[PDB]
Amino acid sequence: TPDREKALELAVAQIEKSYGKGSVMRLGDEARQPISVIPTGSIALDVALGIGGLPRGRVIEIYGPESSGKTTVALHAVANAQAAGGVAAFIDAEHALDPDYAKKLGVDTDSLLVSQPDTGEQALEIADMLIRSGALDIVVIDSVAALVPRAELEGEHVGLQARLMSQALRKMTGALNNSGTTAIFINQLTGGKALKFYASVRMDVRRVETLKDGTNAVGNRTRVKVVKNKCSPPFKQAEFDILYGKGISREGSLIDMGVDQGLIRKSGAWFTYEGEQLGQGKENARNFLVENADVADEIEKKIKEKLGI
Repeated sequence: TPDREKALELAVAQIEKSYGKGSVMRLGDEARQPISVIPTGSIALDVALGIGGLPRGRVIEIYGPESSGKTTVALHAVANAQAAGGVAAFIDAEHALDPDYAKKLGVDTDSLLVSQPDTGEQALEIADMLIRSGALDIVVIDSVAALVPRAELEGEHVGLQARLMSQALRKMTGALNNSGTTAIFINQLTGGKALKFYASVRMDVRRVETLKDGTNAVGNRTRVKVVKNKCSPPFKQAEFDILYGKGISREGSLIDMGVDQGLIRKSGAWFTYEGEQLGQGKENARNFLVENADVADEIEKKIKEKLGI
């Protein structure tokens, strides 16, 4: 205990010095809070990430099944970066983006830079040129699986796409650090053998259950596990709602995280906050908070205050 803690503090410090902050952590540690982060669209996921959003100047990976919600998470990251006066790019080898959807989340599609590259090499090269500029706050790559190598597209051995990512990330990681630009790589469940080690954050995104709006499907309850996190204790998880053509119910995560923290009391079906009532049932409480932005923002302030940030 007494002479033990000294040697361990020493061991942690030289590790932290030799390989960087976050190279070792106790899981119960408080997160080291940066100046700015890119919020994810859900306070719950912002909390699970420790630092209140995605880190800047880092490689992020977001993976999961088709239509699992990972792209949605990415688009919110894009919206928030923009909302803070940032510029966004979207490298697209998938050709699946829906801008109407993007718009409804908050994305400023008109000023969103987009590139539909001919090859994997070109995709990553273009992304690099954008990053070296210094003008970018965020760049999304959709997707890892779709980054097909020139040689393969030209019909010419196997394992080359992996070699491609490894090379690309080596160069790119130093650029992102200098820039303060975050790179989100979307990935399916595939060339990310390199991405797994370069990424400062990895998120596993999945559908838990289909949200009911009477008889029709209004959305999906989404679950994200932060399986890797160099910026705060890893393995934390969060749930939030993604609603059809609307996105992540910000207000849903406020309530959920509200009752979690005891800032929102729950006497029966009635959600209460600070003496007043928000609504009977989740949807009324949710609806109340979109109609009343002021209180929703007040609840959001209180959660951030009561936690790291």
